[PDB]
Amino acid sequence: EAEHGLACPSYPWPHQGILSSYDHASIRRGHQVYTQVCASCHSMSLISYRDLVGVAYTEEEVKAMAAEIEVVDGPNDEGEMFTRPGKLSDRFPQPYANEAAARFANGGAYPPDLSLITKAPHNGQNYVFALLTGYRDPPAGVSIREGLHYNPYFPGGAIAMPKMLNDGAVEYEDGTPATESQMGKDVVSFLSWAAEPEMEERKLMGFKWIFVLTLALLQAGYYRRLRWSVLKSRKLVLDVVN
Amino acid sequence: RDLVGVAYTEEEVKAMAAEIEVVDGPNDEGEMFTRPGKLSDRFPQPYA
Amino acid sequence: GGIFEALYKVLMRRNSVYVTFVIAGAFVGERAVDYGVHKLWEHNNVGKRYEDISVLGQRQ
Amino acid sequence: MRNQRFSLLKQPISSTLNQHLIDYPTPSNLSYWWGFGSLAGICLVIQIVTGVFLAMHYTPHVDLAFNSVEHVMRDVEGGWLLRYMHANGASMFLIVVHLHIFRGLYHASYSSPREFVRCLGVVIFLLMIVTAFTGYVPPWGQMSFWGATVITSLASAIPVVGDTIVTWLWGGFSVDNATLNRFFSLHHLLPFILVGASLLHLAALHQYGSNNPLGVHSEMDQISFYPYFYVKDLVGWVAFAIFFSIWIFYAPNVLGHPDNYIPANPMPTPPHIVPEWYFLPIHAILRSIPDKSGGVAAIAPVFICLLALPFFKSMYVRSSSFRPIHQGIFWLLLADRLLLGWIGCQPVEAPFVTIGQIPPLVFFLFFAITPIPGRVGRGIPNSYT
Amino acid sequence: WGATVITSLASAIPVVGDTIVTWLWGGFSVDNATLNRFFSLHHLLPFI
Amino acid sequence: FFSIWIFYAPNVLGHPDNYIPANPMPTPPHIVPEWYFLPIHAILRSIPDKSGGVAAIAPVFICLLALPFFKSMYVRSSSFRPIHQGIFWLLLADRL
Amino acid sequence: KGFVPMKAVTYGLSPFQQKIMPGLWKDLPTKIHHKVSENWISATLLLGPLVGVYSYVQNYQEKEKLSHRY
Amino acid sequence: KGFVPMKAVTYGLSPFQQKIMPGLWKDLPTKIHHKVSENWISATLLLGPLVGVYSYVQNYQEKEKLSHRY
Amino acid sequence: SLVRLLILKFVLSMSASKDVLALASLEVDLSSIEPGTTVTVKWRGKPVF
Amino acid sequence: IQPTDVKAAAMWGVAAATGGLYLIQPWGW
Amino acid sequence: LPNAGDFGGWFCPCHGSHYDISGRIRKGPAPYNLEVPTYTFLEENKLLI
Amino acid sequence: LPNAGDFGGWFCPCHGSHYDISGRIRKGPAPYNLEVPTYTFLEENKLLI
Ligand code: HEC
Ligand code: HEM
Ligand code: HEM
Repeated sequence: EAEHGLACPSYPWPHQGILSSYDHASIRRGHQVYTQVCASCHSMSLISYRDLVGVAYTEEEVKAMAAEIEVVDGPNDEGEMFTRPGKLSDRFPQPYANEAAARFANGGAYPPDLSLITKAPHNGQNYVFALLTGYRDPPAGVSIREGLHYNPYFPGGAIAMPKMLNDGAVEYEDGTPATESQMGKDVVSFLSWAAEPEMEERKLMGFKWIFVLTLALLQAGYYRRLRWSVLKSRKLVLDVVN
Repeated sequence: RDLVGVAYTEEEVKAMAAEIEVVDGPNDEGEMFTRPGKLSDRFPQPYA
Repeated sequence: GGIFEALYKVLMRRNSVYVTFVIAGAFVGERAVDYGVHKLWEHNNVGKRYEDISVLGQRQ
Repeated sequence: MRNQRFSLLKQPISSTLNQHLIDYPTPSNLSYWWGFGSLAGICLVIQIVTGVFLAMHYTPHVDLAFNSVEHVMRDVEGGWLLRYMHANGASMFLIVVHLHIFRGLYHASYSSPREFVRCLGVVIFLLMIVTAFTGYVPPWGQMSFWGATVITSLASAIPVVGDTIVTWLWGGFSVDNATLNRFFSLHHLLPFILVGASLLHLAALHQYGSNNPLGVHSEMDQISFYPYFYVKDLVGWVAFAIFFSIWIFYAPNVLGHPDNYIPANPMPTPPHIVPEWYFLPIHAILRSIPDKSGGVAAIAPVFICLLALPFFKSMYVRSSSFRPIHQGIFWLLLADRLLLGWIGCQPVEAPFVTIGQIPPLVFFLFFAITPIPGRVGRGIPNSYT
Repeated sequence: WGATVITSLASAIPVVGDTIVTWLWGGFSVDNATLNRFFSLHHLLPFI
Repeated sequence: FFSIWIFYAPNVLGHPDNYIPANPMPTPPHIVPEWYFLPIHAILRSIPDKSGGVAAIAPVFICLLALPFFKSMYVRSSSFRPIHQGIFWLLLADRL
Repeated sequence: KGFVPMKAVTYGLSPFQQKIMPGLWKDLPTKIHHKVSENWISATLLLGPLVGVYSYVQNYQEKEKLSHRY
Repeated sequence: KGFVPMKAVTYGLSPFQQKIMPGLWKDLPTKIHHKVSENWISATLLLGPLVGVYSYVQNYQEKEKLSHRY
Repeated sequence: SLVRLLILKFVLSMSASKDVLALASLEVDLSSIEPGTTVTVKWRGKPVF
Repeated sequence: IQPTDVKAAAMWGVAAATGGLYLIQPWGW
Repeated sequence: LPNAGDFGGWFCPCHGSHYDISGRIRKGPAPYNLEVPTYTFLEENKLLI
Repeated sequence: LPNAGDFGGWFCPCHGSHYDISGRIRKGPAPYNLEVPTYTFLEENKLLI
């Protein structure tokens, strides 16, 4: 029983429930953790900058964020390409120029895109949390080659990424003791938001319409009985015995 | 390749296409190199 | 008891009045259930909203 | 009579709608298992409408398809509702048709004079399978690419002519952009043919009328359709809407595979390849026989047996209520075609190979045995007197 | 340019004009959204 | 007839400008639609007013849809109706 | 499908003279008894094989995994 | 949509007992003369306005062009 | 109510999307031109007379 | 005979207007 | 098109709107004149769009 | 995929093809061996096709 992984348990996520919502302070903290100790290797490339206004920042904060970076731009009228600071409509910058360079700079392995990394695995949220948090010591009789690290939550047991959620690896602007578990929780919340940004509109509309449709079901049952009453209670005389 | 059978034999077109240089996608390194042309290339452009 | 018959005699002698009544009642009930479910929504999870984060203007 | 207009319903402008929807005489003891045909019509209309609106935002190219789907589902006002309705209404449509088929198989509705209806139904079932399988590809994920490869390379088990057929079907030497464009056009075209087949199905039913839970002559006691069965159908539609909304709004990704959220990559392979949940019994039947030619030549007898059910000149009683042994065999077959589906998803290894070899034996033994009760029941009237 | 002229001829109508033109174009000008929209409509209408 | 069109003159019934990829900045000097929309197009540009020009198409379809409901004529074929026959030919010339 | 002559007599009452809902929950327990007593054989036949197969597969895989352990 | 009582009498001959083609080209010039003499007015009324408008436009355009010169 | 819901959702699905509305305002640069002449320029999606 | 018909026509127009102001909810008008 | 019409201005042969050089619609069914945007000098030569 | 099955070579999860290290079919539906393409070697490490 290898090359499948260990079985990750289930954690009571705040955004679980029938009328539960995201935790926007946790989303803010998770985006901080991403942009400080994650984006050097992976990429999102599906989240824009403006998607965060009204979710974890104002417009001015994200305008400053997007103006920090410098992106390439189309040909100038001379006929050449230049670089200008980013706008709200730009996308999260990529760390490598192409996928071949990504494999070259990490020992052949490819660090996957992180936009949909929660839906694409099986049981994504708890798997990602316990994968990031649960690095461990190999068992009695298993040896890891040089250049790989041991984790029981990956198919095979030998992963290419090293542990990085070390204690105090990021500074929080709200005064929170940044243990590895706190950082993992905030990152998972941010990534889950990035995967499913419509969960709230969805849940509200669903609750409303299930209520209304159950009422309509009661009405439909009454209408049916009212129409069928005459037939289901008549009496007929038939003139036969056996 | 459109020219073979129409105005040139195949070998002339092969050598003529091998005259020019065009770019190709990344190697394992990740660089844009160049190598001479083939039969399945298109007429080169003079500007960018 | 007699409320049913009185309301019937008022609102159900013609059909155009009936259709207008149905449309208006749909509008009102839709808005009311919207309001109710919204109220449950903010009741269930306090301290999680967008504007309940303490530092949303302090990154300058 | 006819010297001046009495009703506008009996006028030519609305004569046939009157005759086939309003006045059409139906037996008065029909139960709820006669609502699923109308419910399936509703499902088909939902699919067509949400498809015509989805294909207003999707670009069928191997560079821009995954991005088109994500742009729809992440950037268009209410586009997540459209996408989820489409991808779950396919599952609802297959569920409704499976229940429909099993109802018709309980009360023996295939027998005379209603076998033309059965034949048209089987043709419709082929069209449904083809359309769903072709349309699982255009999002262009891992499962789309590798399912297309595997299933369309099963078409090379045929003798010599097979390889040419596969090469022609792929549009080249492998699954690539030509397959994507071709599959999109076919997927947009087929549902209209499916609509036409359904209309022919319904006319062929109406030319005799419907069966009844007793399986007897039923022309002495009949009523109108409206308003007596329209209200029953309304109750069915409302319960259906509740079920559908529960799937759309509170669990929209439970009926799929996560791997279709990874962009296509011809070099790596997923460790577990399966088709969408409603193709699994056929998959298990096809993998039961350890031979390519046997694999392709097992599914043709399945449809041949299905289409040749109604022509066994057989027993004189239809309703399985007065038939204990046909009733028991029906329940056995129903349990078997669930066990087969569950096996059609597990790894190909022990013990699953044996338990994937015996269920097909039983699934064919059902069609084998069934004429024997008809012949041996010819003689009940002459014995139990 | 034919699409531009003919489909912008629908802003001559009173107050609703600009709104229906912008809703028809899917944006601010005749671009990719209009192209994909028109393709789907073209595949659908002949069956009607 | 169809195959004479396809095989020996397949571009006579089109405008040459559609072999130039779309360029939103420059405008063509003479913009027209296909050959089978030109009567409507001429009726449409015949008015020096946008509202009038757009709402002059509506009488075309209203008249075409309201021909059948005049209820005094008793002879159908134009063979026995000289004046209506002449009006038919003159209408054809005007439509061309 | 047409005209079988009948000779019968029927009486009927208007829809607005009858209690409509109270009929559902009249004697539900005895309905439960009758329904279960009727359909228990069919329930057995539908449910048996699935449970048997599931238990057999569970035991086989459990024993195999225990066997390969060092 | 019905029929009427008629009372007529008809004789016919088989297809394979009579010459078929020679009827097309029998007496063409008199048929051509009849058609022309019957439909000259329709041809005139169809082709008049086109010629008049074309000549008028040509004349106007050439006059304007030649008057704009130096 | 349900019919109104479905009609509105389907009709508003065809309106301009968030991507297009994000790019709807900016300022760019021109070049010099002679007195009485013009060189046309470009913006988000509209030239400049 | 005219009064009943015209009153019914006016009330049906009221119903149509109410339906229109249900489908669209403009506060700018 | 600039350099067209009876006014030497920006004439639109799409439906025949003869604008003047001033930009006011003289001949044509145009219900509005050309839109005037916001722009001002920096020193002498540049005006942002 | 490598190093899976009951033979020590490759395993194909599409229809349960179990392969040995040599690659010849021993159990399952494959009738043929894994098809050898044309290739060669240059001096020590270059394996041209
Ligand atoms: C030092 C570079 C580096 C950084 C920084 C990094 N990773 Fe990784 N990551 C990798 C590599 C290399 C892989 C590929 C592992 C493999 O293929 O075996 C990977 C893979 C993953 C995977 C895929 C696991 C799977 O089952 O496919 C996830 C999830 C992941 N990283 C999450 C994260 C998160 C969250 C962070 C931020 C805390 C992060 N990574 C930061 C190097 C990095
Ligand atoms: C899109 C798919 C289908 C549609 C829209 C459809 C529609 C219908 C409708 C509306 C009826 C009459 C209503 C009723 O009796 O419940 C009916 C009857 C019937 N259908 Fe279908 N059906 C479909 C698929 C199938 C299939 C696949 C089969 C068989 C393999 C089938 C077999 C039958 C039979 C046997 C009847 C007889 C009705 C009776 O016994 O009274 N149907 N169908
Ligand atoms: C005119 C009719 C139809 C049109 C225009 C249409 C259009 C589309 C388009 C554009 C897609 C790709 C977008 C996406 O995958 O989200 C799609 C996917 C799909 N279609 Fe359709 N479709 C039609 C009918 C149908 C029907 C009748 C079915 C019946 C089952 C069906 C089943 C599917 C499935 C299963 C998918 C993929 C599900 C998924 O994306 O996960 N389609 N369709």
